[PDB]
Amino acid sequence: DVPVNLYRPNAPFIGKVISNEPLVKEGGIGIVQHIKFDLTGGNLKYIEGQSIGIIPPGVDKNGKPEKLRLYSIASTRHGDDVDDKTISLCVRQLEYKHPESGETVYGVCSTYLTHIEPGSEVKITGPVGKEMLLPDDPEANVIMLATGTGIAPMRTYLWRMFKDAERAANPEYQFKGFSWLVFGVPTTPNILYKEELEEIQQKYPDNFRLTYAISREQKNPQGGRMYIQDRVAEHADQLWQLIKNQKTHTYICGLRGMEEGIDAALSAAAAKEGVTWSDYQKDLKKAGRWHVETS
Ligand SMILES: Cc1cc2nc3c(=O)[nH]c(=O)nc-3n(C[C@H](O)[C@H](O)[C@H](O)COP(=O)(O)OP(=O)(O)OC[C@H]3O[C@@H](n4cnc5c(N)ncnc54)[C@H](O)[C@@H]3O)c2cc1C
Repeated sequence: DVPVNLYRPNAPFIGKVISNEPLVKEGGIGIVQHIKFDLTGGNLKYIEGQSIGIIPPGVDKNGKPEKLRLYSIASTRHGDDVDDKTISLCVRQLEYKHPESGETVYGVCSTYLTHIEPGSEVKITGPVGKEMLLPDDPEANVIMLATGTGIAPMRTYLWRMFKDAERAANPEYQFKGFSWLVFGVPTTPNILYKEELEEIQQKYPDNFRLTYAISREQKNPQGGRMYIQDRVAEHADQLWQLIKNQKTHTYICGLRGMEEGIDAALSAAAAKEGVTWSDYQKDLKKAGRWHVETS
């Protein structure tokens, strides 16, 4: 019943950009844009936790057409306007100074996307992925560990769980469990979707907990900059206690090099009860309750 590959690279769906808005506020590091595309005219359907491909125009340095780049869907299946007519992405402009000598490098697809104008036609493929799907059980617990744009799939979950319009549109899913997002970014201006995330926590204090790891504004107990692995270590016992529930699911996105720190913290917590985390975790993965998507 899960939609998959309704459109492929050889015959992509040609969508139209509706809006391209900045998510990084003044004083933040980098550029991250929220881009919404019109899906009318096609049959692209999708669910929370999936991704779509974007095929940028142009050729690479070898003269070959550019290939698709995958992006985690940032909107629920109904789209940001809950009209089942759009899809949104959370795109960071990739930019890095080339080693040994000044000159900055700009990622092809991400720069194309972050600077795209409303009305422009875009080649879209997908949806893709069955690794980050949300359980249908409204009483499940959901732990979300994310950094930067890794917030994308989490937004799809949280919006479906807590937006008034979503709850009205999803009679079959009235979330009543507990969800906890631990979000790591460099600055407060970099907290993507800050206002809406905090709105949700204020409205659902018993169903949603929000924890930040802001590196340029906070220090861990050792004096270093605060990162997501530090927050997990800080709340290791609480997280492990939740993970023990047969209905708890954990989602990780964007922790390229944080996963090891995460496991170290949970391992120490589980060890107190004579449990080897690495083994317990392997079983969670097999059971489909430990979801990971890092790149
Ligand atoms: C499943 C999945 C989901 C994703 N979701 C998102 C998302 O939601 N938001 C998002 O912004 N991106 C996401 N990405 C990443 C995205 O697919 C692209 O890889 C990213 O946007 C950069 O592509 P680009 O075309 O702009 O850069 P490209 O032109 O393809 O260049 C990228 C290349 O530059 C090089 N490079 C990058 N950084 C450095 C560095 N610091 N030092 C030296 N070389 C470097 C590497 O060789 C890398 O392959 C996701 C990826 C996957 C696989």
